[PDB]
Amino acid sequence: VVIDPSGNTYYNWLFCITLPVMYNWTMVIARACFDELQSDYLEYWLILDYVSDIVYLIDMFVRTRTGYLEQGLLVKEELKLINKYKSNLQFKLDVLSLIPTDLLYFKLGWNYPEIRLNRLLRFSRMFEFFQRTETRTNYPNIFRISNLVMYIVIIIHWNACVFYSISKAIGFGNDTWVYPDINDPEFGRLARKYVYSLYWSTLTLTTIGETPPPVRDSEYVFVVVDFLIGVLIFATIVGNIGSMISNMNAARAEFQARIDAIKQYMHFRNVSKDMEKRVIKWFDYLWTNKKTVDEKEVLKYLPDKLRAEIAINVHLDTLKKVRIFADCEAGLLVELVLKLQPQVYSPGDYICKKGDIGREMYIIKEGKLAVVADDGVTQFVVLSDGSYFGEISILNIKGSKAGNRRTANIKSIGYSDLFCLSKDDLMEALTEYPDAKTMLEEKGKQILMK
Amino acid sequence: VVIDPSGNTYYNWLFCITLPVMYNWTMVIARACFDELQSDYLEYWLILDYVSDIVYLIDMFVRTRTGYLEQGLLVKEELKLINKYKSNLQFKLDVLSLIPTDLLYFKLGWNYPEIRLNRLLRFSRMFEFFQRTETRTNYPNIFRISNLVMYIVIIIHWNACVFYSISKAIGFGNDTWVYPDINDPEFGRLARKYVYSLYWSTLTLTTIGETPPPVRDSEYVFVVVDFLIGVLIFATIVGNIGSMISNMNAARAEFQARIDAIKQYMHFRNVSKDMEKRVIKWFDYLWTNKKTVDEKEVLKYLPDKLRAEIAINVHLDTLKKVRIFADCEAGLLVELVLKLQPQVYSPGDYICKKGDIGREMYIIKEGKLAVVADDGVTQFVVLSDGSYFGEISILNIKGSKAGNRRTANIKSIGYSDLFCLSKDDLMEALTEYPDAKTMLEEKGKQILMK
Amino acid sequence: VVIDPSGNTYYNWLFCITLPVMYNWTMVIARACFDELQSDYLEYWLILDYVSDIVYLIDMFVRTRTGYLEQGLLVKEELKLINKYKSNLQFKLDVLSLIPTDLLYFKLGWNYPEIRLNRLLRFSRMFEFFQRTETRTNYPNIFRISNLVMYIVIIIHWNACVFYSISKAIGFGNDTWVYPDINDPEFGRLARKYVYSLYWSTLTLTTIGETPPPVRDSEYVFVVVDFLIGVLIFATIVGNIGSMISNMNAARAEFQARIDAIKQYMHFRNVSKDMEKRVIKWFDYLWTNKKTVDEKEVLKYLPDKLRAEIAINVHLDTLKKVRIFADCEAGLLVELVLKLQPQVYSPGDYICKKGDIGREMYIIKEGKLAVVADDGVTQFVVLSDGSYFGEISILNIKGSKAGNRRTANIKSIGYSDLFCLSKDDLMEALTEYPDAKTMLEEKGKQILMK
Amino acid sequence: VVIDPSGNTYYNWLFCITLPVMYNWTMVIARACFDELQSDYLEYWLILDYVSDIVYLIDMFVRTRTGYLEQGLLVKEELKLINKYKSNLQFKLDVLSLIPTDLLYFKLGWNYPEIRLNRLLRFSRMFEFFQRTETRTNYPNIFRISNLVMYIVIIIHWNACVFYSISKAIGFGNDTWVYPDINDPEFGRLARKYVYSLYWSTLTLTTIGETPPPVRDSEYVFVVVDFLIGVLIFATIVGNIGSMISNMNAARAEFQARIDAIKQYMHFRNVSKDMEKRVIKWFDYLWTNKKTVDEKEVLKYLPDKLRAEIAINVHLDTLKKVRIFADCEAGLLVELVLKLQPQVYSPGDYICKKGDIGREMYIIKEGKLAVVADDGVTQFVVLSDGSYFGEISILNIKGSKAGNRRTANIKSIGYSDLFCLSKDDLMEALTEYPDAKTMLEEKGKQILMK
Ligand SMILES: Nc1nc2c(ncn2[C@@H]2O[C@@H]3COP(=O)(O)O[C@H]3[C@H]2O)c(=O)[nH]1
Ligand SMILES: Nc1nc2c(ncn2[C@@H]2O[C@@H]3COP(=O)(O)O[C@H]3[C@H]2O)c(=O)[nH]1
Ligand SMILES: Nc1nc2c(ncn2[C@@H]2O[C@@H]3COP(=O)(O)O[C@H]3[C@H]2O)c(=O)[nH]1
Ligand SMILES: Nc1nc2c(ncn2[C@@H]2O[C@@H]3COP(=O)(O)O[C@H]3[C@H]2O)c(=O)[nH]1
Ligand SMILES: [Ca+2]
Ligand SMILES: [Ca+2]
Repeated sequence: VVIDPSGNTYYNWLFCITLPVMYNWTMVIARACFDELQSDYLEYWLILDYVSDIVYLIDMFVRTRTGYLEQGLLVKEELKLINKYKSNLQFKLDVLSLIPTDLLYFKLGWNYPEIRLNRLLRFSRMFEFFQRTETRTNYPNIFRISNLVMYIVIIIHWNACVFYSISKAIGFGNDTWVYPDINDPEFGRLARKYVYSLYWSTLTLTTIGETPPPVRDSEYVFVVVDFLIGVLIFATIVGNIGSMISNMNAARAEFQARIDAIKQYMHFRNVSKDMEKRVIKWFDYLWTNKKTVDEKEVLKYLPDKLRAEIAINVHLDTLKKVRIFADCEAGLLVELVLKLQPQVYSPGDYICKKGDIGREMYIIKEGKLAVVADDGVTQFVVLSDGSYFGEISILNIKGSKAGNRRTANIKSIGYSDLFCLSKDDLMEALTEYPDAKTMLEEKGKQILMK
Repeated sequence: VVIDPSGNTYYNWLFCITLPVMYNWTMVIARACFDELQSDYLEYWLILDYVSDIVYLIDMFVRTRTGYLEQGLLVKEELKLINKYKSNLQFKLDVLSLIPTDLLYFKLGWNYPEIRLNRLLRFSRMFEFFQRTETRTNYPNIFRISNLVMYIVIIIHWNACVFYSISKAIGFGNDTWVYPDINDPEFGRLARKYVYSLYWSTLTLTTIGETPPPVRDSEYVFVVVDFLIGVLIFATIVGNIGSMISNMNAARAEFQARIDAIKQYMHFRNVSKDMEKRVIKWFDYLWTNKKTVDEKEVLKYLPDKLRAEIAINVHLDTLKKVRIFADCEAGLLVELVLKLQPQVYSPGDYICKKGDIGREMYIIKEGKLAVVADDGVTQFVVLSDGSYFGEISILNIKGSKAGNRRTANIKSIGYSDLFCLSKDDLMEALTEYPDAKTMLEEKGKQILMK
Repeated sequence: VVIDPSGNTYYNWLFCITLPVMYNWTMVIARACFDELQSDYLEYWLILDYVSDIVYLIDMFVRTRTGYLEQGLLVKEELKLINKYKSNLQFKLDVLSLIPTDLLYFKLGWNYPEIRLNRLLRFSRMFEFFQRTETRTNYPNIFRISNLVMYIVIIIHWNACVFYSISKAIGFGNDTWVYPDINDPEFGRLARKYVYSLYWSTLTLTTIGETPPPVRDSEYVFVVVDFLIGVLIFATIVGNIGSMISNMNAARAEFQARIDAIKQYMHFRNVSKDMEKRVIKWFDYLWTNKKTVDEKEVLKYLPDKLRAEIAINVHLDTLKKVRIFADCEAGLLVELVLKLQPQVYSPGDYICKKGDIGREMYIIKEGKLAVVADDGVTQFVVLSDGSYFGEISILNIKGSKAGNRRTANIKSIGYSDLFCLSKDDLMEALTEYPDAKTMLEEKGKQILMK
Repeated sequence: VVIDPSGNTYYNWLFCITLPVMYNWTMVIARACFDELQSDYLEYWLILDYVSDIVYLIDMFVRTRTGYLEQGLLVKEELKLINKYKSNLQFKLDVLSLIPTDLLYFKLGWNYPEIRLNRLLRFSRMFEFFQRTETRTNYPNIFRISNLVMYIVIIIHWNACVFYSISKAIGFGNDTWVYPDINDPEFGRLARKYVYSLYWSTLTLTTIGETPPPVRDSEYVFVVVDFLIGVLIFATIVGNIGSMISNMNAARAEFQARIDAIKQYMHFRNVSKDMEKRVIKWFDYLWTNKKTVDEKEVLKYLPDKLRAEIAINVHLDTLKKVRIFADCEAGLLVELVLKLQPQVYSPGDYICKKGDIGREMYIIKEGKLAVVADDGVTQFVVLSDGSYFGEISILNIKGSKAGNRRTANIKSIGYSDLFCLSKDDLMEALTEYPDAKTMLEEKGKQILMK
């Protein structure tokens, strides 16, 4: 065997089947409308159509060999897959899109390729590929815009073909509206035919209108309907363009809107230009160093038993340098990684101060912190990455003259990325295995006596 | 009896009255402006107008026979309904729209059907039908787009009629702007008249402008006002189109935006392509198997005493296979169905692990789980649908060497849809009837000894 | 005083000063550009300009006599108000807009009314009136759309005047682009002048372009700049139109989106058409009876000491029929009115059932409820409006064989609007005055014995 | 060293390098396409190009001398900065944009300035400056709109240059579509050349289309592609304009939407016009006095150890007049400034009333309050700014006949801005230093006895 739709093989086949479906959606109508296209390159159209039909057949086979999830397990029983396929509307659409209507080439002649129009009924495969690509691609907005542009181009191409067909029905050159006479040297070339039809279609759907006005009632009606199709469908698609660009700007726009609200508040309250500059510097840091997004709000949509792995694969850089995690229990790190709230501190920010509520443990992910003196400048100890502080005031200790108080003040030399671990959480998670707690308050007593 | 507006009969009548109202809103102005329309098909217009008026009268009768809610009860007293009708502005509008202005046909002649313009004053019924359909239809966006297209078409039709009337007032063919001379063979046909007027209207309201420029001051003024009506009203309607397409994409766009934020985080943090593929697979599963929507956020707008029924009608498939619910008390299932949080687990995800906080009971809705050994591969027990686990570590038990600990580790073979029932909730809800609890810890002791 | 800007007198004056400001913003540029406008109606323009200037002077006086809030109190000291006025930029703008530039009529002649262009510098007053109207009017969206249309019209009018002025500078009729020769009988009329200039302006700003193309470099540059002004500013304004219509649809669109999510869930889960019809009926009820909006989310932006008055003025209809409130303490009703959560129940919905957690007291605002038998049909007692139930299981009672249990089952005959009062809240709020509690458990014992 | 990108020097250099990048992005294509531009002002183009290249070199030097943050510290080691630069793609782009392609002037002649097209590869610097300006400027929306207008102008300019180049390739005047013959006196001027090309570009990108239709297939194709570029890219940019105006209106629109929901509720519930006027007055006050924004929601994105400084720099005006803060401990004010919830009370609003739950302490930021008698009018004490009340009922006091009760009723004479400090918070924060608490209940006893 089976293909496992989640796999890469299924996605690759989705591409390989979208190619014929897109080809069919573009060219069947073109060949049906522009007769010279069908006739001049008939030897190539036959090859391409037969290859497309072969790929359609192989796609039907793949649909027979693609497993589905019952009880969460991939069904691998062949006949079960055949039944699941045939019971779905997709099998009906596939049989309809693979009906050998090409036999009508013997009746209607080689000049009627619209018999292959049923081949469009595999559009679903194409759309599936798109909805898969949009999910799996690393450039979701580039692909989304390319998809919208493809839809625009297909719509304009189809409307060009429709215009040319209507000109044919009315008669080429019978009036100033229809496509001019084919017998003209310049206006008889297939290139000119298609490109002028596309020009007309673009002017009509984009509602520019710089085309000869209608002459007949059918022409007036078609032009009204087509200008309305233009207005509505092009507003739809080119406003989807707008929404895609909006969601492209979503993060940056939200960040900038927050900054603007802050600046409005500061200018209204006449906040000192010192503090205004400090705030602007904080936000410039958040942007430049790519910290505007908070991983919590993003990863909250992941499963906890997958977001856990995510956090581990991101923070194993530091949670191996820490003494508590991955050293004593070697598994405890998972119990708290999904609750280590990542904070960022500016240069000179006092994370801790003597005589404060010690309700948070900190793990230094990045940055240089200092166990300073209360004078403000004298740096007693420099804590680099992997260090952990703020854990002594969490625990119950014998001989602690300072209970629930910070034993020292910790300031940040530079921008520090820390993991604030709350006291309640450390309490709750160390209950399972105190084999790490013993050396934890080993460190605790050792630092509390000195 | 009375009609009970909530019923299907009332909605069917809403359709049957919207038909004449729509007919009146489309055709009265057309016949008033295009005199040949009124004259040539007068025998049909008379029949249709009289049928419309009869339906208007029957709609007034229905309004007299439609109950309203006082004290939440449907008023069935006839005279009370007559008073409620006559006291509402709707009765005034109905009498105004049913005034026999057709008598003016004897004074103004058969060439003045705008006397029936008062018939438009039942627009409310039409709109009511729409606002009912949008609520009750299964295709809300299809109907909404059809409604907007109907508004566009009606506006363009009315503007075409207005253009033709203005041409008539100025005189057909008196200058290049107005509709050409009626005496022309081609430009005198009612078909050509209406269709060219519609063409002009479309070019003006869509602001394409490929029409002969005005000549007189009245023409310049009307064209300015009409181009502005075009800009404003068509932006309104065709931006409502945009918002409707947006809300069509709302679920998919939110899902894809979450996926994009996740992928941005993973690529920025250089998350391993293993875990990136796992996350993409999780999201592909959520989409393909239609799990992107969380029933909680959707059904939270339902009444609890209706959302309860909803959850029952959805989850009675599994809550009959469970041993606790619908078996001992047979009513307890409602006390917890509105708090069974549905979770989804990937293949191989450890739902439970030995030595963890047993604070959640799980009911396997769909999927195969395994009571494995801690080695990781040896599957002791396979739990299929209807099974419940994680309930032993919830309860107070005699002789439990493992208190508040998982007696075994449960992993998911495939994608498991479970119902996580919190410990606090099971505690709170079993307090009412311990007739099920006794066999609950029957199972508990039986599994805790073996 | 003083005038007290919050008062109605200040708003009326805002209108009376917006009239000259709007007049000045519309007509000064018109008279400056269309010389015939200035000249032909000079006797009227002089009167209107002098009246506008008098009103400007009276507006300056009002600004001297309008109090401001210092320490939250309206300043009534005259000289303090004069200082507050003169210290503001508004005084500078007012003196600039009232500078007697009309004296230049003696130097530049009566054909130069753009000397009155400084009169536009009172635009602020106009805008203030708008921002006041939008706040105080009952039709905020009608006024907002009218304001946007006024901006559109003013922009188009100004661009028409600019086009005519540029034609004058280049010379009327010197090329096909500029306004045609004034000496023409038809193209020399002030009506034709202004209306064709407005036509050109509309075609340019709405970017239709059906105007003679530029000839000179200045014309090309102006047309480029004006088409870009068109694109940008008209997108701005006519997209503000879109956002205004969106916020017009905001409530209805949110309601309908909730209904659509519900219907999607129900159709996906194959919810029985019984329950689907019940849900659709619930939502039809919510809409038809105007219950889609929840007063909590709306009134949460009001002050509690004003939202309290709001809730009182709305619910004094029923909280006078209740026995506890406005009867014993006569002031207790305010302590709980801001926490009476309004619920709606469908016909047949069991609000209470025997043997359930009695943690909510209910006050029947509207609707008929029944104290039924557990059989389901036998109605023991019918509770109409003003009745209160679910209070016995809240209180501590002697001789209650049923503790924390519902003494009877309450069902809703029809759609009941109730006030669910939580047990914790009744406990917390009755602590202040048990003078009502005594008769409360009077009723309690009386019903618990029978 | 180093430059410290957060500093003002780096931003100034960002401007000084954006000037050549913008110059290059505007003029290289212009000179490449309009040959007369390159030739006539070659002496000036050479100077400007060499100055631009010198500034590019100095920008490369700056990039070598700009520190980056490792461990949150600004790297000042020269060679480390050289490595960080050369290891980034920016160094590749800078070397590519500074390659001396001007040497090709000796081969291709002075008429080929597109060899300087590589100079566009420093676009990043320009964009960086923009993203810095948008952050640091006080007019974020003005700058954003200016940036979008710059993008529009650059796109139109580039498309004008492209049109002129295509006309050159096809041949000037070979058909009606291309730019006319250069040999024409009027259509040969560089001014006319560029300005008509810009006119064509504006008509095409804004999709007005009032230009001669294409003649050749290449012209038709280019016009189709360019009209589509117009539609898509101009919708993008001029809808970004819409979103920028939306976020300009965001605060005012949210405020007005809240007011509209309130007014809809009040008119639907038939709220008395007294209370409707009171609510409208409250909202008029909120707007006029600039209180629609709540500093909590804005400043919650700031760091707590920066939002603290913000609140201090804003509220030190009053927290120096208070007796508790900045007087006894002199540091306690920071422990509670981030939890002082700012409330606003209308004139006559009873903040406190005798016999109520004293769970909030109030600090009068602005406004006159009264310790009144319960009669309602007799004002015992007038509390101005700096005063604090509601603190007696917070504390545990000996001899308090009124426990957890308000000792008096406090009403607001005028609009009072207060700081509501919750009881729990005062309890929690005074635990650290009771040196202020002693005089706190000094005041407490002193007022409780009298
Ligand atoms: N007092 C003290 N604290 C230190 C030293 N080195 C690291 N620390 C950390 O500084 C922290 C300050 O807050 P805590 O008292 O909670 O915990 C303290 C220790 O974790 C040291 O040498 N002396
Ligand atoms: N230990 C054990 N647990 C089982 C077995 N079969 C099912 N389970 C479930 O596995 C669950 C693991 O978590 P709990 O200990 O809370 O509850 C356990 C039982 O509900 C079994 O055979 N042995
Ligand atoms: N048992 C009983 N309850 C009644 C009667 N009339 C009204 N009620 C209300 O029905 C309510 C059901 O819930 P509670 O027991 O909390 O409170 C009960 C009473 O408030 C009655 O006649 N008998
Ligand atoms: N009773 C009384 N209260 C006063 C007086 N002056 C100020 N107050 C304040 O009024 C407040 C009312 O609420 P509290 O009793 O909590 O605290 C009271 C005091 O803080 C006074 O003279 N008498
Ligand atoms: Ca257009
Ligand atoms: Ca046009």
